[PDB]
Amino acid sequence: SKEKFERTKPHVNVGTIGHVDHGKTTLTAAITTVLAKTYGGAARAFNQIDNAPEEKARGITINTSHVEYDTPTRHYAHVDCPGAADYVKNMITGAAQMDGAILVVAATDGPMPQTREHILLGRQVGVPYIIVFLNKCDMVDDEELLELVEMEVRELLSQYDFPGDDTPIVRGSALKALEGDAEWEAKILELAGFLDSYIPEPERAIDKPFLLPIEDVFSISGRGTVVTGRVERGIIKVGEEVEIVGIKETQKSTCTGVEMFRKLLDEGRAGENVGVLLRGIKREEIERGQVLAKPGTIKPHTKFESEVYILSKDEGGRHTPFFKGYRPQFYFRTTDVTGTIELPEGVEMVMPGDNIKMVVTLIHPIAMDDGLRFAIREGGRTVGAGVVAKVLS
Amino acid sequence: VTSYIGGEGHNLQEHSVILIRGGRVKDLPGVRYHTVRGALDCSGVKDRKQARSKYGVKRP
Amino acid sequence: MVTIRLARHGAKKRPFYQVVVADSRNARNGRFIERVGFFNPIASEKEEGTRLDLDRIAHWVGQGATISDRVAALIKEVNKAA
Amino acid sequence: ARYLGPKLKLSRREGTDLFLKSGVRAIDTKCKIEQAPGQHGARKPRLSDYGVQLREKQKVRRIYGVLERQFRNYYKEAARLKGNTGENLLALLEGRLDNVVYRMGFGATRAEARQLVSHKAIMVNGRVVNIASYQVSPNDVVSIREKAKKQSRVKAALELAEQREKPTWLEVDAGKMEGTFKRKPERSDLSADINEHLIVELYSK
Amino acid sequence: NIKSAKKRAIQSEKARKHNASRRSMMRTFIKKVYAAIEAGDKAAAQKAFNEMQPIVDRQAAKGLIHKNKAARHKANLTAQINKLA
RNA sequence: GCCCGGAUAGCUCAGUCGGUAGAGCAGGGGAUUGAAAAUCCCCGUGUCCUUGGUUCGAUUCCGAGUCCGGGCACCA
RNA sequence: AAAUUGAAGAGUUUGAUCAUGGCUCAGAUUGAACGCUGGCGGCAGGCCUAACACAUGCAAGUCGAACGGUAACAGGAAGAAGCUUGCUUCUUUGCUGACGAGUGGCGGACGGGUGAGUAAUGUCUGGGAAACUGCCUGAUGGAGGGGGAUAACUACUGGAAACGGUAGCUAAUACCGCAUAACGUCGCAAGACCAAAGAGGGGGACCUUCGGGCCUCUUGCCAUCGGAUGUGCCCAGAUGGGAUUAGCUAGUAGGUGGGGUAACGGCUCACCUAGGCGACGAUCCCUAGCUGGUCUGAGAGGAUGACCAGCCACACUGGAACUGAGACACGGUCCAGACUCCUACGGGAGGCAGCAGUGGGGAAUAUUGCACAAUGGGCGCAAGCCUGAUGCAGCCAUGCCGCGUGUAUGAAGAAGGCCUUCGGGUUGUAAAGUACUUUCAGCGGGGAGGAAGGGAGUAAAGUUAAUACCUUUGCUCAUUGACGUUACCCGCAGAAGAAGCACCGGCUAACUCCGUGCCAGCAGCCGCGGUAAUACGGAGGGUGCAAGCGUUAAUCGGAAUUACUGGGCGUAAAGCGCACGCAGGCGGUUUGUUAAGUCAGAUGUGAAAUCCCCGGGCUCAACCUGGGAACUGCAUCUGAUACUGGCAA
Ligand SMILES: Nc1nc2c(ncn2[C@@H]2O[C@H](COP(=O)(O)OP(=O)(O)OP(=O)(O)O)[C@@H](O)[C@H]2O)c(=O)[nH]1
Ligand SMILES: [Mg+2]
Ligand SMILES: [Mg+2]
Ligand SMILES: [Mg+2]
Ligand SMILES: [Mg+2]
Ligand SMILES: [Mg+2]
Ligand SMILES: [Mg+2]
Ligand SMILES: [Mg+2]
Ligand SMILES: [Mg+2]
Ligand SMILES: [Mg+2]
Ligand SMILES: [Mg+2]
Ligand SMILES: [Mg+2]
Ligand SMILES: [Mg+2]
Ligand SMILES: [Mg+2]
Ligand SMILES: [Mg+2]
Ligand SMILES: [Mg+2]
Ligand SMILES: [Mg+2]
Ligand SMILES: [Mg+2]
Ligand SMILES: [Mg+2]
Ligand SMILES: [Mg+2]
Ligand SMILES: [Mg+2]
Ligand SMILES: [Mg+2]
Ligand SMILES: [Mg+2]
Ligand SMILES: [Mg+2]
Ligand SMILES: [Mg+2]
Ligand SMILES: [Mg+2]
Ligand SMILES: [Mg+2]
Ligand SMILES: [Mg+2]
Ligand SMILES: [Mg+2]
Ligand SMILES: [Mg+2]
Ligand SMILES: [Mg+2]
Ligand SMILES: [Mg+2]
Ligand SMILES: [Mg+2]
Ligand SMILES: [Mg+2]
Ligand SMILES: [Mg+2]
Ligand SMILES: [Mg+2]
Ligand SMILES: [Mg+2]
Ligand SMILES: [Mg+2]
Ligand SMILES: [Mg+2]
Ligand SMILES: [Mg+2]
Ligand SMILES: [Mg+2]
Ligand SMILES: [Mg+2]
Ligand SMILES: [Mg+2]
Ligand SMILES: [Mg+2]
Ligand SMILES: [Mg+2]
Ligand SMILES: [Mg+2]
Ligand SMILES: [Mg+2]
Ligand SMILES: [Mg+2]
Ligand SMILES: [Mg+2]
Ligand SMILES: [Mg+2]
Ligand SMILES: [Mg+2]
Ligand SMILES: [Mg+2]
Ligand SMILES: [Mg+2]
Ligand SMILES: [Mg+2]
Ligand SMILES: [Mg+2]
Ligand SMILES: [Mg+2]
Ligand SMILES: [Mg+2]
Ligand SMILES: [Mg+2]
Ligand SMILES: [Mg+2]
Ligand SMILES: [Mg+2]
Ligand SMILES: [Mg+2]
Ligand SMILES: [Mg+2]
Ligand SMILES: [Mg+2]
Ligand SMILES: [Mg+2]
Ligand SMILES: [Mg+2]
Ligand SMILES: [Mg+2]
Ligand SMILES: [Mg+2]
Ligand SMILES: [Mg+2]
Ligand SMILES: [Mg+2]
Ligand SMILES: [Mg+2]
Ligand SMILES: [Mg+2]
Ligand SMILES: [Mg+2]
Ligand SMILES: [Mg+2]
Ligand SMILES: [Mg+2]
Ligand SMILES: [Mg+2]
Ligand SMILES: [Mg+2]
Ligand SMILES: [Mg+2]
Ligand SMILES: [Mg+2]
Ligand SMILES: [Mg+2]
Ligand SMILES: [Mg+2]
Ligand SMILES: [Mg+2]
Ligand SMILES: [Mg+2]
Ligand SMILES: [Mg+2]
Ligand SMILES: [Mg+2]
Ligand SMILES: [Mg+2]
Ligand SMILES: [Mg+2]
Ligand SMILES: [Mg+2]
Ligand SMILES: [Mg+2]
Ligand SMILES: [Mg+2]
Ligand SMILES: [Mg+2]
Ligand SMILES: [Mg+2]
Ligand SMILES: [Mg+2]
Ligand SMILES: [Mg+2]
Ligand SMILES: [Mg+2]
Ligand SMILES: [Mg+2]
Ligand SMILES: [Mg+2]
Ligand SMILES: [Mg+2]
Ligand SMILES: [Mg+2]
Ligand SMILES: [Mg+2]
Ligand SMILES: [Mg+2]
Ligand SMILES: [Mg+2]
Ligand SMILES: [Mg+2]
Ligand SMILES: [Mg+2]
Ligand SMILES: [Mg+2]
Ligand SMILES: [Mg+2]
Ligand SMILES: [Mg+2]
Ligand SMILES: [Mg+2]
Ligand SMILES: [Mg+2]
Ligand SMILES: [Mg+2]
Ligand SMILES: [Mg+2]
Ligand SMILES: [Mg+2]
Ligand SMILES: [Mg+2]
Ligand SMILES: [Mg+2]
Ligand SMILES: [Mg+2]
Ligand SMILES: [Mg+2]
Ligand SMILES: [Mg+2]
Ligand SMILES: [Mg+2]
Ligand SMILES: [Mg+2]
Ligand SMILES: [Mg+2]
Ligand SMILES: [Mg+2]
Ligand SMILES: [Mg+2]
Ligand SMILES: [Mg+2]
Ligand SMILES: [Mg+2]
Ligand SMILES: [Mg+2]
Ligand SMILES: [Mg+2]
Ligand SMILES: [Mg+2]
Ligand SMILES: [Mg+2]
Ligand SMILES: [Mg+2]
Ligand SMILES: [Mg+2]
Ligand SMILES: [Mg+2]
Ligand SMILES: [Mg+2]
Ligand SMILES: [Mg+2]
Ligand SMILES: [Mg+2]
Ligand SMILES: [Mg+2]
Ligand SMILES: [Mg+2]
Ligand SMILES: [Mg+2]
Ligand SMILES: [Mg+2]
Ligand SMILES: [Mg+2]
Ligand SMILES: [Mg+2]
Ligand SMILES: [Mg+2]
Ligand SMILES: [Mg+2]
Ligand SMILES: [Mg+2]
Ligand SMILES: [Mg+2]
Ligand SMILES: [Mg+2]
Repeated sequence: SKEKFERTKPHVNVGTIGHVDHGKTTLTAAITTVLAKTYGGAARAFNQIDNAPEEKARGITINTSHVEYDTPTRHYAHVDCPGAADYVKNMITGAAQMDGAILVVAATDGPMPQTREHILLGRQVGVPYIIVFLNKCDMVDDEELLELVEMEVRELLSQYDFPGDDTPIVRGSALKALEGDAEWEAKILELAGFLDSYIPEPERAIDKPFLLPIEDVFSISGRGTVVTGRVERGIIKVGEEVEIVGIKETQKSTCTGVEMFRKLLDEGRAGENVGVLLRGIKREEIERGQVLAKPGTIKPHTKFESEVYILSKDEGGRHTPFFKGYRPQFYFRTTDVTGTIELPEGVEMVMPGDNIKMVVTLIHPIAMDDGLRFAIREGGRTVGAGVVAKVLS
Repeated sequence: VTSYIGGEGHNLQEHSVILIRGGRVKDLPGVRYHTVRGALDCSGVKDRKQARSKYGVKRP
Repeated sequence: MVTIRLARHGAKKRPFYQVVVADSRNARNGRFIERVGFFNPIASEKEEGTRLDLDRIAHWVGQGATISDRVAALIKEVNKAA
Repeated sequence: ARYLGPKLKLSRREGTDLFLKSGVRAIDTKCKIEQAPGQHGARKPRLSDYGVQLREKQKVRRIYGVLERQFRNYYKEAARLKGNTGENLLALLEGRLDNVVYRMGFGATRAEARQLVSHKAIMVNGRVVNIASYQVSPNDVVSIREKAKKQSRVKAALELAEQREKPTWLEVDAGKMEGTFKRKPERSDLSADINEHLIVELYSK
Repeated sequence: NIKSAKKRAIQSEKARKHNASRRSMMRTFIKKVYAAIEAGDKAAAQKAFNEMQPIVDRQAAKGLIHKNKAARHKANLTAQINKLA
């Protein structure tokens, strides 16, 4: 919090997706040291991407860490996802703000169950674009074996409804690029080119009023409570009235500084991850799931009608009927919440793979409007996508 | 101390943090405080209309 | 060093200055020996505007007390023969 | 700040005519006056000593359009002033601008006189005044400004003031809407019905 | 410290280096008189008294010693010379 | 942000390794009184914390949650 | 001509009674909190708790008119070199202004903050002698001549930095002898003594050796004695609770010899005497800043010490001293500590109870805001710096006060609710309406008042050798506003954007219907519910306040329920079981004298503020303010001598 962030080069939210222990987090560490050395940005290291006791004694990542690497054309902002089966909830917050992912499948193991589960969550939430990266390569010195894995990833993406064959598959070791190998340094410089070429300039909404979902709350020693997250729409000026709506109730507030990776800002525009500092709020009372809206724009609701599209076995979901009293998890912008289902009259049962409308009473109120997209999940897997129809409360 | 839970029904159980005001009940010997309905985990009484600052309920 | 200076009393946007003989080190509003008239900048043309007891000024200025920028001009405003 | 409810309800509870719903017509005969305070109007009240004091206080309040907090302040002023505490209570109430504007005849009711004071219409000693509580000093000249002079609400309301008793302490021109407040009002001049003694009892305990 | 007027720290330290040397000089000349007093007649003591008198007066006038300190060191010390010898 | 424990009829507790849960104590509900206590005759009065799955069948086996308990971290 | 004009009760023990006596209630107030609900302005105020720990930033510097600096900056002048000969390159010049790095004379000790400590080293009231004083200002007298350094700045090393070195060069209002100076120190005296500094704006005349010698004018420096402001010291009384703390004390108590202090003194020694304190409560223990005041009270009192003002104390904890006129120093030095920091691991830091802010504590108290424009203060010849002291505004129904949310007409006395003596009443002039106004925010044009000045070049009148510079009064100028899209004055539209929430058995202003049935719940006190509840939940109906209302906690009141004014003790609580008796309290009667008490006048003084009357400015109030009394005080000389005491017989 000292240097002013100059608004030059378009902002893009990138992040690594893939299987457990697959060079997902190590790729992010390779991207920093490669781009910092040649172009001449800020250095950083692989340690700062994941410290704590939880990501050292174990080794695995839980928290969605963030990184800022700059290139001549654009200014990227990384989101390193966790990857494991237990950490799907805090991943979806990292994956929702991500515009164009970098998928991570490896040349020794290949596509494994989580890779299918990750890309499934990317479609229903919001992941337009995706780039493959083979994160081992050197361990198996062979031309025939390494290229057989490329075929199966093209099959996976195309089977699940992505381009597949059009996606630029890249090969390169992360640990070799970390030290200083001229061939492998240049091969991950090539990935920075593939991010620039394939992913276009993202479409933001800097017109309709301010909204910002809170991904992770902080308490800065000196300033007060800081909320992070991508600004979904509108803008944020310093010393402007902001209403925090969602779980519990609703509180008034005012912004006292917006920032971009420990650098000051005047206007926090849409489509970019920013840390908003709120005035006169405690760490405990403000929680994860609430949204920073402009006063009057949005209202918290505990009941709503919604056109729910339930999935079948082929698309990946439930395979049995259910009656009123069923309680699955509804993932709106960031957080999840449980809610009882009340079906319409003249509908005895809800079969899998069917379009119907239904009233859903949530246990916690969340800020919502008509035409909001969500993805229902239960039992460590997906259930059904849909849209909000009418407000009731 | 012991505090009286004024109103029909309550959300208090085992733990749950509540606010306390002064006032004897004059019936239960020992009890000499009142829970503030509305504040913190102690919710309002369900479906009250008359006298709602007492018993912590909003407008209908 | 003793000094004749204003005290600044009255409400917000509606000041009223108690010209007063006080020590240099002591505060504006605080300690003094004796007050000597007053001044009102929001009086306008009416019955009363400014009053300043010139007999007590001879006791202090004659001995060895400075007059501040504002109080020196009120001695010119009240005049000797005007 | 104001009552702004059913105004003729206040006259039935109190019994006597309060000049709230006076207006264009002289006598109402349009409420079942006296014998219908509310649903239970036929119920004969037992009426204690604290009752009759508070009924007397609220009557003098609802006639002049003042609230307890401001009304108590008049009593505190009245006690400190010279003479009799009872006579000063009502002498201070009669010196209000919205009451003097009503007594001049520039307003069919006192709420109309209060609004006419508030609406930049009333002007006294060449100075516009908005405050209904403005204490009108002896030897003054209240009047209506030239923009709002001879508007449709005032001319009809001035013709009502001919049927009224008309105070001796103040004088009205009537042609150019110009008033002249002369002396302080005396007890014997006005009312001869609302008791002051009982309102001094309510506040002294 | 967080001020540019720490010159007074180094200026006061520079002062007491000087201030102690002139002070220590004075009290040794006074000790020279007390040394002469005890076993001695009115001769050796008064010679030392004539030497210390200009030094105590001078130091008094600079603002090291006060004028009464000097006055006592003449008064009480002359009373030692006069009474004993 | 993640690890762990806790929840069984109105209250205090038994019972489970798929065989479909019980005990006291409250309360019932006619007798009786103005209405109880007592005496008399008959009653479990249940979303096994919620919800789904493996199955013929789940309190009981395996997920996901609820609010609460205690534990370890992150500083735009 | 005005300053106190001053005092309410009620419920509740019983079958009923009178008494006793607790309990509770109505009233004020508050640094307030919560709950429902909320619209605006005036002035106020806004960490009471963890004197808990604190990132971040900004809160004290300032003079070139003290000197070194002819320079780290930026720019004129004598002269230079390129070439578009005035466009460019560029050495000298206190020389252009200044002011970065410096050494001095002053400031930092004031301004602010916070009550940890302190039950008397404090405060308050009234007195005193042994003091000192920067700045300012009264009056006198100087203002003789020399020297030695030293920083910066090269240089050279140490070191990561923080900081010091090692060889120098070099001013001065820095520094130090010297000669002198009594009305200034020393004893009685002849004697002995001690002080200093030059700057800056001008000059005719004559020295020019040009550094200008020399005249002026200001500021500044001299010992003295002053005034003012203080600041230390002392005494007397007053200034909480506990005797289930009764004995405490050896520099303790005096005296002198010595010693120190601005100065009195066990302040400190050496001796000498062996006391001093304590029932008029020592000592010890717990609690506590103190006062002006605030609050309540008819007053006596009781409570209290937020906010403004005085005094004290403290500055991360515990010491210590230095520098000065002033400190044992809030952003000084120094140790030691604990707890954060930066380290190249040798050694370095650091101190919000200054302003915002964070965590944490909590029932709970505010923005990392805005400006020096004013008003002080710091600096300075002033041109201006710095001033989170003042000024403002963010936030906050947290207060005291103002205006809002409409205003006339309105019968079918609509409907719907609501009770029904199913006839009807009631909510109800309420609504709908039918006329008119538009306060207030919300748009927009005008636009006071906080502002005195400061500055330039000027006239005169002072100043003087002088029509120069300087100063003063007339005197011409241009301007300075953070608040600020001010306060306020006119135009836009159309009731338009703007009402709750307590209560309703008695106390205590105000009724019914259902639902429930000693269950569910209310409860400030009595007490409400067992199938016809006025007390419970709902509804209507009312009543009371309303931008607030209730609840809560807290103080006084009522409580004559600690009674001095102003209570009691046969049986209600309460006469020791009964004597003797020291200290203590009280004391018959008559003259004389003192005056302690008492009384009367006297002068001092009770800081200013509030509190109280006669006024005045906020459009009105609230607020603000001018004067008056008040400040029931406490001391001091003079008398009165009845009464009380002292002393007489
Ligand atoms: N040979 C090789 N090993 C790698 C590479 N990247 C990572 N690894 C290994 O895997 C670990 C890196 O973590 P990854 O699993 O890649 O990334 P991650 O985000 O920690 O994975 P998740 O647990 O899914 O979050 C390291 O301990 C390496 O030993 C690579 O490029 N090559
Ligand atoms: Mg592993
Ligand atoms: Mg990962
Ligand atoms: Mg707060
Ligand atoms: Mg009720
Ligand atoms: Mg003026
Ligand atoms: Mg003027
Ligand atoms: Mg000054
Ligand atoms: Mg009001
Ligand atoms: Mg009654
Ligand atoms: Mg008037
Ligand atoms: Mg009274
Ligand atoms: Mg230091
Ligand atoms: Mg020596
Ligand atoms: Mg001196
Ligand atoms: Mg000196
Ligand atoms: Mg029966
Ligand atoms: Mg029966
Ligand atoms: Mg008089
Ligand atoms: Mg009875
Ligand atoms: Mg009785
Ligand atoms: Mg108050
Ligand atoms: Mg509130
Ligand atoms: Mg509002
Ligand atoms: Mg406002
Ligand atoms: Mg207000
Ligand atoms: Mg504070
Ligand atoms: Mg207090
Ligand atoms: Mg101070
Ligand atoms: Mg102050
Ligand atoms: Mg303060
Ligand atoms: Mg204080
Ligand atoms: Mg003292
Ligand atoms: Mg004193
Ligand atoms: Mg002296
Ligand atoms: Mg000075
Ligand atoms: Mg000479
Ligand atoms: Mg020499
Ligand atoms: Mg020489
Ligand atoms: Mg040298
Ligand atoms: Mg040297
Ligand atoms: Mg020189
Ligand atoms: Mg020179
Ligand atoms: Mg000198
Ligand atoms: Mg000599
Ligand atoms: Mg001589
Ligand atoms: Mg002499
Ligand atoms: Mg002498
Ligand atoms: Mg000689
Ligand atoms: Mg000299
Ligand atoms: Mg004197
Ligand atoms: Mg006290
Ligand atoms: Mg002896
Ligand atoms: Mg009173
Ligand atoms: Mg009393
Ligand atoms: Mg009083
Ligand atoms: Mg304070
Ligand atoms: Mg004082
Ligand atoms: Mg401090
Ligand atoms: Mg300190
Ligand atoms: Mg200290
Ligand atoms: Mg001190
Ligand atoms: Mg200091
Ligand atoms: Mg200190
Ligand atoms: Mg150190
Ligand atoms: Mg230290
Ligand atoms: Mg500090
Ligand atoms: Mg602070
Ligand atoms: Mg501190
Ligand atoms: Mg905080
Ligand atoms: Mg703010
Ligand atoms: Mg500023
Ligand atoms: Mg500015
Ligand atoms: Mg600024
Ligand atoms: Mg400033
Ligand atoms: Mg300015
Ligand atoms: Mg100033
Ligand atoms: Mg000044
Ligand atoms: Mg001067
Ligand atoms: Mg000048
Ligand atoms: Mg300035
Ligand atoms: Mg500064
Ligand atoms: Mg500032
Ligand atoms: Mg404003
Ligand atoms: Mg107030
Ligand atoms: Mg208050
Ligand atoms: Mg009306
Ligand atoms: Mg009604
Ligand atoms: Mg009406
Ligand atoms: Mg209408
Ligand atoms: Mg109408
Ligand atoms: Mg019109
Ligand atoms: Mg206005
Ligand atoms: Mg004009
Ligand atoms: Mg002006
Ligand atoms: Mg000025
Ligand atoms: Mg001038
Ligand atoms: Mg301006
Ligand atoms: Mg300006
Ligand atoms: Mg404003
Ligand atoms: Mg305007
Ligand atoms: Mg405005
Ligand atoms: Mg017009
Ligand atoms: Mg118009
Ligand atoms: Mg009642
Ligand atoms: Mg009765
Ligand atoms: Mg009643
Ligand atoms: Mg009936
Ligand atoms: Mg009740
Ligand atoms: Mg009936
Ligand atoms: Mg009933
Ligand atoms: Mg009502
Ligand atoms: Mg109230
Ligand atoms: Mg109370
Ligand atoms: Mg009492
Ligand atoms: Mg009493
Ligand atoms: Mg008595
Ligand atoms: Mg008694
Ligand atoms: Mg008895
Ligand atoms: Mg007895
Ligand atoms: Mg006896
Ligand atoms: Mg006996
Ligand atoms: Mg005796
Ligand atoms: Mg006698
Ligand atoms: Mg006699
Ligand atoms: Mg005689
Ligand atoms: Mg006599
Ligand atoms: Mg007198
Ligand atoms: Mg006098
Ligand atoms: Mg006096
Ligand atoms: Mg007051
Ligand atoms: Mg005041
Ligand atoms: Mg007045
Ligand atoms: Mg106005
Ligand atoms: Mg006065
Ligand atoms: Mg006054
Ligand atoms: Mg006076
Ligand atoms: Mg007088
Ligand atoms: Mg007078
Ligand atoms: Mg006074
Ligand atoms: Mg005599
Ligand atoms: Mg006689
Ligand atoms: Mg006696
Ligand atoms: Mg005797």
